[PDB]
Amino acid sequence: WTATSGSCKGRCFELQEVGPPDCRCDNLCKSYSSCCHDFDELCLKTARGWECTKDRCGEVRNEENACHCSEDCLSRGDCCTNYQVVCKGESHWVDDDCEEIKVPECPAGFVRPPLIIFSVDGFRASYMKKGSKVMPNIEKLRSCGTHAPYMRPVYPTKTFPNLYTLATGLYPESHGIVGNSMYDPVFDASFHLRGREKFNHRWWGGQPLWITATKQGVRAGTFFWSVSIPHERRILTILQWLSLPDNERPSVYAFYSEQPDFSGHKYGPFGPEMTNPLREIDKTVGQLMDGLKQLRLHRCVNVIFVGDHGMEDVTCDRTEFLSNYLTNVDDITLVPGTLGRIRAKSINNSKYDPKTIIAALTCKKPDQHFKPYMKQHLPKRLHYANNRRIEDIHLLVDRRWHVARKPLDVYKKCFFQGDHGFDNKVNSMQTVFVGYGPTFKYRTKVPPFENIELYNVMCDLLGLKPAPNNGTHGSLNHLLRTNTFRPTMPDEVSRPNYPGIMYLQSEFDLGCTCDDKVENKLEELNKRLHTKGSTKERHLLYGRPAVLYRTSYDILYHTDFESGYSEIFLMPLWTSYTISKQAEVSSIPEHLTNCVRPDVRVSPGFSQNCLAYKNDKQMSYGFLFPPYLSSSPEAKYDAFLVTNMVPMYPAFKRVWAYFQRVLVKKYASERNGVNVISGPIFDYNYDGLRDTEDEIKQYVEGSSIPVPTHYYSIITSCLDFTQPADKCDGPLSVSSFILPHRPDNDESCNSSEDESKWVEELMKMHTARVRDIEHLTGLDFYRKTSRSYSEILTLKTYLHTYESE
Ligand SMILES: *[C@@H]1O[C@H](CO)[C@@H](O[C@@H]2O[C@H](CO)[C@@H](O[C@@H]3O[C@H](CO[C@H]4O[C@H](CO)[C@@H](O)[C@H](O[C@H]5O[C@H](CO)[C@@H](O)[C@H](O)[C@@H]5O[C@H]5O[C@H](CO)[C@@H](O)[C@H](O)[C@@H]5O)[C@@H]4O)[C@@H](O)[C@H](O[C@H]4O[C@H](CO)[C@@H](O)[C@H](O)[C@@H]4O[C@H]4O[C@H](CO)[C@@H](O)[C@H](O)[C@@H]4O)[C@@H]3O)[C@H](O)[C@H]2NC(C)=O)[C@H](O)[C@H]1NC(C)=O
Ligand SMILES: O=C(CCc1cnn[nH]1)N1C[C@H]2CN(C(=O)c3cc(OCC4CCOCC4)nc(C4CC4)c3)C[C@@H]2C1
Ligand SMILES: [Ca+2]
Ligand SMILES: [Ca+2]
Ligand SMILES: [Cl-]
Ligand SMILES: [K+]
Ligand code: NA
Ligand SMILES: [Zn+2]
Repeated sequence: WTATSGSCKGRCFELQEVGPPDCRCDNLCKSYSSCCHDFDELCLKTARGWECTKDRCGEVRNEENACHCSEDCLSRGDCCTNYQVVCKGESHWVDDDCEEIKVPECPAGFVRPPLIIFSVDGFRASYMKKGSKVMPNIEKLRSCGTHAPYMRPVYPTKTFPNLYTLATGLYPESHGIVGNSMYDPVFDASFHLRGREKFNHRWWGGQPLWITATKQGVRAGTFFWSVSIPHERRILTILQWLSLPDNERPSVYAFYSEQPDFSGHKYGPFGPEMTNPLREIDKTVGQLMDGLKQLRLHRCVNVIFVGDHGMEDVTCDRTEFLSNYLTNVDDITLVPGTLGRIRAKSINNSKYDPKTIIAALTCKKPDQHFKPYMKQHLPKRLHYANNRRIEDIHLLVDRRWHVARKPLDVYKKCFFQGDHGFDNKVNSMQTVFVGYGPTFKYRTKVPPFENIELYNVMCDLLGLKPAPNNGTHGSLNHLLRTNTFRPTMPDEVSRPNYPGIMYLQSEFDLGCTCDDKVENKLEELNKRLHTKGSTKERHLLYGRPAVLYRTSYDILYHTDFESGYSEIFLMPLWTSYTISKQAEVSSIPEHLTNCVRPDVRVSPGFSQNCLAYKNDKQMSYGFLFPPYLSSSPEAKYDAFLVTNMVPMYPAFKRVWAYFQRVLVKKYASERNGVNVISGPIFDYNYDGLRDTEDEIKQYVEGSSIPVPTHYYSIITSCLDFTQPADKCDGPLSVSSFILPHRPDNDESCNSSEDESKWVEELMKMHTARVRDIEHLTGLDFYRKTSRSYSEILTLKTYLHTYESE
C-alpha cells in the first residue's frame, strides 16, 4: 500500500528514497506504482519540448516548461541543453576541436572529477565503425578519449547478468544474476524480467558501485530510471543534480539507454531501421555534453560510454526443439533461447535422469546447433557453474540459433530478427568501451578487455577501495592518465626443496620397468650440470612460478625441462620447457614404449607407481614434458621419469598426444619458439579455485594418486616474432588452455576421425587466461621478466579467442 496523497512539490527526483506507505518522488517510483499523485505534473514536464529556439531566448521563466531559456536558467541549473548555443552564440560540444585534458578543470567546490557512466543496451562493438557517420558525438568521445576496439561481456551475454557484472566486478556465478530468468531452489522463488520478484534484494549479491561509494562517503546519483521517463528528462535530471550544493551533490551518476537493443531485437543488428536509434543515442550524448559544457564541467567530468553486450541475427526458423530429441519432453523444465538450462519439472519424479537426457542430446543430428554439457564441463573461461541457480544441465547454443522445448512455444508464448546471450567469445556479442575525461588518456587505443575489469577502474576514478571482485586490479592501468593502482606481486608462501640424489634404484618397488640398462667422463660432467639446473635459464624464462599456498614441493631440473613436483599430489604442479623454431620432433623408440623410471631425487613414498595404473582399468598415464620433443636420445630418458607422469584417461591421451607431438612444434614454428608451462588442475567443486586434497573425488584405483579434472598449458613467446622466445627484449605474447580431463570425447562430435580434424578445435573452445589458471592452481606466473607489473597483469588477463576479424 502507498498513501499516494502526499506531494512531490520540491522533491522531484529526490535522492534518498522514502519507505512505504509514504509516497515516492525518486526516479524509480513509477516502477513500484508508488509516485505521489502529482509526480507527472511537477516532475515530468514536457511543455514546449527539449530545445531552446531564438524566440525563447531571455523569456520570462514559465515554470510549466520542460526546460528553460530565461536568463536565470544557468543559476537555476535547468536550461535546455542547447541554451548557450541558441541564445548566447556558443558552439555545440561536438563542433569544438579535441583539446587534451591534462588536468581536471572544475568549478570551485568540486572535491573530485565526477564520473558519469552512460550505458547502452545491445550496442554491438562494430557499431562504432559501421555507424560512425551518424554518431558524431560518440565518435568524438571515442577518438579524443581512450577506447578499446571492443569489450568482452560475461556469459550469458544477457542484460541483467552484464549490467550487474559492470556494477560489481563479479562473474554472474558469484553475483547471483546468472540469467535474465532464474529459479532459486533454496528460496523456492523465480526471478523474471517482468514483475516484482526481481526487486527483492536476496537475488543481488556482491557489492555494487553505488553501495561501495556510499559506504565510503562518496554520494551516488540513483542509477536506475523507470522506462517511461524519457531520455531527455534523464539527462536534465543529471545536469540538475550536478548543480546541487557541494554537500548534497553526487559524485557518480548513471544513465541507461534501452536502445539500440530494443530495435535490434525487432530488426536485427544491421537492419536498415537501426540507423535512427543510433542517431538518437548520439543526440542524447550531444545533449549531455552540451549540458556539461554550459555548466563548465566538460573538462572536469570523466564519462564512460559502455555497452552490456552486442546483438546477432536470430530468426524463429532457426530454432532447435528438444521434442525432436527427447521422448519424455514433459518431464523437463527448459529455460530457452540463446542458451538452454534444463531441470526436472517435478522434484517428486524419481525417473528423471540427467545422464540419459544428456546422452539423447549428444551428437544426434549431423548439423545439430547446440551442445549439451553438465555445467562443470563447460569451458572454464565462462566461469558458469558455481551457483545453485545454474541448472546442472546446460546447452551451449550456436550463434544465430535458438533452442526451445516444443514448437508450440515459438508461436503460443516470426517476430524478432536479433537476439543475444551466446558464448561471450562470439564476435557479434562483443560490445563497446570509451572513457573520456581528465583521468583517462588522450587519443589512446587500448587492447580489448573484459567487462569484469571495469568496477575496479570506476572505483579508481572515484578514489574508492573496491570490494573483493574478479577483476585483476592494475590490469587496466594503461587506460588512465592518473589514479593508477600500483599493486605489489603476491608473496610466495611455500619455498621449494632442491633434492639431490638420495635413493638407490632398488629402494623403489613401483612395479615400473624401463629398458634403460646401457653404459664416459666427457658426458658425466654434463648430466650432473643439467640435474643442477645448468639449462634452467633456457627452459624457465620468466622465473619459477610462486606457490601461494602452504605445501611441500621440490624443484627438479633436467636437460630439457624444469618442474615443481608436489609431494602431496605426487605429480608436478607445473612443468616448464622451451621449444625453439629449430627443434625437431622424434618418436618414442619401440623399446621405451612402456618405460617408467624411478626418480632417485624423490622418495618411493612420494612417488606414483605403475601397478596402480595397471590395476586401474579406466585410467592410463601421460607425461607433462613430451618425450617427442627431447633434445637427444639420451635426454629422452628424463621424460620417462615417474616424476613427469600424470594420470590420463585413454580418451584424453588422444588429445594430449596430438597437442604434444604435433601442436607444440607447430606453435614454435609459427611463433619463433615457445615456452610451455603445463600442469594438472583439480576443481572438483567447480568453484574456479584450486582444490585442497580433501576435495578430490577420484584417485587412480587403489592409490593416493589424485585425478586432475583438467590439464593446462601456458604458451608464451615474443610479441615481436622476429625475436626467438628465449631472447625476447620486449613485450610477450601468450595463449593458454584449460582442457577438461574427460574419459570420453563425447564433446567432440567428430572424434572418431583423425585428431587433425577435431583436437585443435577442442583446444580453441577451452582457451583460457593465465589468470584463470592462477585461480585454479594457486600459482603466480611471470615473476621475473623485464616488463612492468601492470603490463604483466594485462598479459595475465589476455584471452586468445580464435574469432576471425
Ligand atoms: C570472484 O570474486 C569473488 C569475490 O571475491 C570470489 O568469491 C568469494 O570467494 C570466497 C571463497 O570461496 C568466499 O569466501 C567465503 O565466504 C563465506 C561468507 O560468505 C558470505 O559473506 C560474504 C561477505 O559479505 C558475501 O559476499 C557472500 O555472498 C555470497 O552468498 C550470498 C548468499 O548467501 C549471495 O547473495 C552472493 O551472491 C554470494 O554467493 C556466491 O558465493 C557463495 C560462497 O560464499 C557461493 O555458495 C554462491 O554459489 C555464489 O557463488 C556470503 O553472504 C564464508 O562463510 C566462507 O568460509 C567457509 O568456507 C571456508 C572454506 O570452504 C572455511 O574455511 C570456513 O570454515 C567456512 O566453512 C563453513 O561453512 C561451509 C559452507 O556451509 C561448511 O561446509 C563448513 O563445514 C564450515 O561450517 C568463505 O570464506 C566469498 O564469500 C566469495 N564472495 C562472493 C561475493 O561470491 C570468487 O571466488 C571469485 N572467483 C574466481 C574464479 O576467482
Ligand atoms: O526491459 C528491460 C529488459 C529488456 C531486454 C533487453 N534484452 N532482452 N530483454 N529492462 C532492463 C532494465 C535495466 N534497467 C536499468 O535501469 C538498469 C541499469 C543498470 O545499470 C548498472 C550500471 C551499468 C553501467 O556500469 C555501472 C552499472 N543496472 C541495472 C541492474 C543491474 C542492477 C538495471 C532498465 C531496464 C528495463
Ligand atoms: Ca541488454
Ligand atoms: Ca575448487
Ligand atoms: Cl536467461
Ligand atoms: K590402466
Ligand atoms: Na565424440
Ligand atoms: Zn536484448
